Amino acid sequence: HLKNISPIDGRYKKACGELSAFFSEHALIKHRIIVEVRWLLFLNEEELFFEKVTDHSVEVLNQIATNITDSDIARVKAIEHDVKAVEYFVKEKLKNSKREDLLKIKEYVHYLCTSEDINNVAYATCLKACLNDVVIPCLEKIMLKLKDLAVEYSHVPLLSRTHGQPASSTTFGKEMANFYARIHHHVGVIRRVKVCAKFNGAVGNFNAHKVASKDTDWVNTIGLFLKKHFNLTYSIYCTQIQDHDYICELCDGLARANGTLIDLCVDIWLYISNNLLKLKSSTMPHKVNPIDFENAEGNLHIANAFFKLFSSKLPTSRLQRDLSDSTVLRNIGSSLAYCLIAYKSVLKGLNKIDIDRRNLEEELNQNWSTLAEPIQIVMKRHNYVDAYEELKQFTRGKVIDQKIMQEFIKTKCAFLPQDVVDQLLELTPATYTGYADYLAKNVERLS
Amino acid sequence: HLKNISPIDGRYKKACGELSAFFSEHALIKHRIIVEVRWLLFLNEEELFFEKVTDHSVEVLNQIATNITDSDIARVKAIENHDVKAVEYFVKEKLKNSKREDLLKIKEYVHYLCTSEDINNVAYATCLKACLNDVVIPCLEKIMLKLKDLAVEYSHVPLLSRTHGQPASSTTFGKEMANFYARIHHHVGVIRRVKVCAKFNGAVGNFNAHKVASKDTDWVNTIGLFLKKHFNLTYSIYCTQIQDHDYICELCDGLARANGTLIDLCVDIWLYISNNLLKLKSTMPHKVNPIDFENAEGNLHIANAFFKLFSSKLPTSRLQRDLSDSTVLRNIGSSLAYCLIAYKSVLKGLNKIDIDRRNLEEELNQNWSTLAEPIQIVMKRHNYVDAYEELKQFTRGKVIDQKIMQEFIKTKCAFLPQDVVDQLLELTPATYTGYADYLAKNVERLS
Repeated sequence: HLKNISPIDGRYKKACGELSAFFSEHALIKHRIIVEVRWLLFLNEEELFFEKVTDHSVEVLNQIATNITDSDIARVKAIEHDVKAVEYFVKEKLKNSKREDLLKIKEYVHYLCTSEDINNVAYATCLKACLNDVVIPCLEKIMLKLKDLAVEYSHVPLLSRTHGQPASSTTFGKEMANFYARIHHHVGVIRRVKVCAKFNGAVGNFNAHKVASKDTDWVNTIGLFLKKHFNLTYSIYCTQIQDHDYICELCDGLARANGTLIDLCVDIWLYISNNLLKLKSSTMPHKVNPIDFENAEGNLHIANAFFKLFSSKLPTSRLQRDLSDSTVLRNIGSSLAYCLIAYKSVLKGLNKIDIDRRNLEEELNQNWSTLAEPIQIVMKRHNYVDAYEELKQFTRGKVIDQKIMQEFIKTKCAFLPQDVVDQLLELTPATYTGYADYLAKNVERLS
Repeated sequence: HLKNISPIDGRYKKACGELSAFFSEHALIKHRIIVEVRWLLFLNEEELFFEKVTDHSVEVLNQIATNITDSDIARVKAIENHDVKAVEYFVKEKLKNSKREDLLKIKEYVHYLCTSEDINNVAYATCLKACLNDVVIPCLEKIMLKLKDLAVEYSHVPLLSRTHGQPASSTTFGKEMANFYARIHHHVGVIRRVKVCAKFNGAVGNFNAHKVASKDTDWVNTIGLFLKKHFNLTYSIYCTQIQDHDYICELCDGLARANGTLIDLCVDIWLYISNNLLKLKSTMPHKVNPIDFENAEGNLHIANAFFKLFSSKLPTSRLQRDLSDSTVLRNIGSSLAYCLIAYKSVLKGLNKIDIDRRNLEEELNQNWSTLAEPIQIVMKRHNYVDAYEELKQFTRGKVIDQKIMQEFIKTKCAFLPQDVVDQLLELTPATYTGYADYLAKNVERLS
């Protein structure tokens, strides 16, 4: 463990260990056994090449796929050239059953298949289960926290910064709502991607299948196989390999989600740096650093490096295939582990956040110049011309503060109805927040 | 023009020139004028701040947007935040020069409540949407059409597959082109489903100004109406000073995956031509090079450099915004120009393609070893065990040819019913193509 080179299987092992069920040699051997068994179960239920075995013999066949133990995986690696060992393992387990039924049909293990028929279905089921069971729910945990923050702090005023400089006020809940909205959108796009598989023999064309059974409609038959036994979409058109385009789509989608989370990580770092948030060191006893957000920032960038690699190399495979796709594909697990490490750090980070009210309100009260616009807007509503230049002229050579802005209102805007004058004099930076509070508390509803 | 640094505006200007309607300073100024005019038209039809002008005054206002000439653009650049304020002055001046008391009153409402990113993001959205729908996607769809025509025309024409570059079970040229059709069809559909979004929410995304100007207006609904009615755009409610750009990233990711498929196509055709299986209609008079596919390959890689840039930098904008996004966005035009240049070269390339039948047929008849599998599958259908090892033992030390494979059939497979034996002796590499012909000609329906 301590001698492991990859931080995935080294220091971050506990944070990402649940991925081993979907992505690892163990997981891969396991799902290949399942595919070979279900292919044989399917050939039996279709009776393409033999008559159906007894109800008990199917049960014994099915059991090879359902009870997969560490010793079963150990026996496959002992035979290992990758999927041929799996083929050998299934045949052996059918031979050691001593049922004449299964000893006859043993020879139909891997019948018609290329090794990529088995692998692509195994990868597809692993990727689909991983995303739906582990990765997307983790992202959805982040959205939930962002929603709760959006509602809880919907009203809490916060000085905006554009180009780093003070601007019209917002609320902390609103700024968190914007991230909810972005991630809500990315998650929807990702779950609309259909995980696809094929099962078309050596070269994609059912060459072998046509000679073996000339009147079988193999397009409909494989469609059935993939839907019934794996709940997968069938991509009919392929070479020796599945095109991988769906993996590219998913990874593009997760990479956009990750870019939003990088934006979030940096903004929170910035709010914490500005002393507007607090978190619930070797030298300074009260120094508290946003390390969860920093650690996530780095791991999201790494995840995305893998994602950019996938969508750039996966689309190219020379002719009816080159093998370089398969070493790359072996890294989907790593890519999603970096995602998972980062997502867990964002969550740890978000759960430590509290507002610093006194600091939020002090800053707003030191930035009265952000009332420049609503004063100009009101002046223009009552037919004032060159409102900006008037404020500019009045403040020339002055350090704009509350007294200056309110003196501007009293003397330069007195032509306004006095009710309107009084409304402007009631305005403060903290109180000029538009529909920020409305928009933050309704983010889920307004999706 | 010959002094231009970018090949976009230099050597490839004729190939990509129709993009300047959508992407150029001229196009940008033009669309900004349109946004400002329509905002003022919308304010008038809602009567938020003034009572409706005469039917002819609206006509005169709308005409500023409809008749945009080079001299109008010249006038804006002469006036040239500093960018959109010139546009704002341009529209005001045109309303002043109308001498209509109606428009002299309402001209002060030009750009009322707007930030410059309200204007720009709508202008960008309308330009991007129109460009994709009118120029870029139809160019991609032209490539699809040609691939479909190639798939049908050559559906039957046998071609030796290569896996790891080595001979494999036969396919057809039409089938190999159909795989590409299917992939591109898919990419185009994904790209057309991306919704082009815009916002119009003032300084900081929260309608701060709007709320003080008209306290009982629901600005969310109002802007939804504005954007749908005047531009037919989706409204992304949640923003800062900037629109988040997430839809741009989706589009570019979508175009990048299409481009990767085309790179794969470009390389495969280069390889088929290299192998003398296709022909194209300074020293070597009969040397003919696949330059169209080569040129496209390079320009697709460049297009993807920009797209990877967009999807990685556009997601980050510090706090309520940093300005780095705006220089980057100025390059969408360039990115789409490199796309268009490459798509036109792929089209030029595909229209020169013809098969070399004699070469296709001779290669297949030099590769009888690819009949290994159908022989083995027929043996195993009739209960043969270790079919592979039997063929391997028979061919040990021999250079496999037609005589060898057919001698294997005659003497080693004679236990099969004689009808099956003669079916095997009827097989040739060119006639072991599976459902390639049927899959190729039916690609439009099946994919």
